[PDB]
Amino acid sequence: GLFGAIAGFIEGGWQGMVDGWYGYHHSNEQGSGYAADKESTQKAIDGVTNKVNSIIDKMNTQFEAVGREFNNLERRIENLNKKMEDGFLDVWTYNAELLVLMENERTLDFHDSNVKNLYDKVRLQLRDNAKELGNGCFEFYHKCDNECMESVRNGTYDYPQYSEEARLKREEISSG
Amino acid sequence: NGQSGRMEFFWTILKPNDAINFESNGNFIAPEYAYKIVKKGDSTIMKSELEYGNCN
Ligand SMILES: *[C@@H]1O[C@H](CO)[C@@H](O[C@@H]2O[C@H](CO)[C@@H](O)[C@H](O)[C@H]2NC(C)=O)[C@H](O)[C@H]1NC(C)=O
Ligand SMILES: *[C@@H]1O[C@H](CO)[C@@H](O)[C@H](O)[C@H]1NC(C)=O
Repeated sequence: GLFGAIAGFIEGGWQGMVDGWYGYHHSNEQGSGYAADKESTQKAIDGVTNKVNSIIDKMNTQFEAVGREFNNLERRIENLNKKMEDGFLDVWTYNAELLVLMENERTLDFHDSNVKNLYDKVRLQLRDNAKELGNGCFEFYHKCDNECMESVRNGTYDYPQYSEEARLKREEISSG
Repeated sequence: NGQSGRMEFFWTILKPNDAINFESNGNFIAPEYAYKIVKKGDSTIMKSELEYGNCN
């Protein structure tokens, strides 16, 4: 997409995550599993719901056609009435199709933005304490248990707490 | 319909406490039955070939 997260550096989606639109997959000594950010999913759901509501009943009064009849010697006004009603119907049909097409583009890019924003949210929290693998995954330089995983997921990762342990591992890897 | 003659019909709306007066000495198609507008509201004349379907 525009932000290059969905079908981008994250090559594919996950069928194992059913409880949310976006989330994480952790794999540590205690096991592996899926989860959700619980924030981006809520913000997206409300944002998508608001968009759908803002399209449904925003037309206020889309032109309601009314049947009118004209005799044999009123062809001009009859053709005028036919053109008028057909004109409004085409205008609103164009508005309906175009709005759906344009907002569909924004909605998918909106989902793309949220994934990249979530990816940046985790990248900026870890900083150098992990290694960016380039496919949407981060490899920790320190031990991260389940509670450590939850800290990353809910935005409360303590960088200095594991900074010294990560520095020892970064030194070892760079030294060979 | 087998007739070369013509019948040209006219109508009017008679408001309350208003009187309609007729005077003719020939070719008069006199009225017998009139219609009271006993309910006004939204309606339409729908041009369709279908008929009743006993539904709501
Ligand atoms: C994010 O999740 C963590 C982990 O659940 C929350 O904090 C810790 O929770 C564990 C047990 O659930 C406690 O033993 C710790 O004392 C909690 N505090 C800390 C500082 O680790 C944390 O509170 C969550 N995020 C927010 C904003 O509250
Ligand atoms: C309605 O019509 C007459 C005049 O056309 C009016 O003077 C009279 O008050 C009304 N008739 C009756 C019967 O009330």
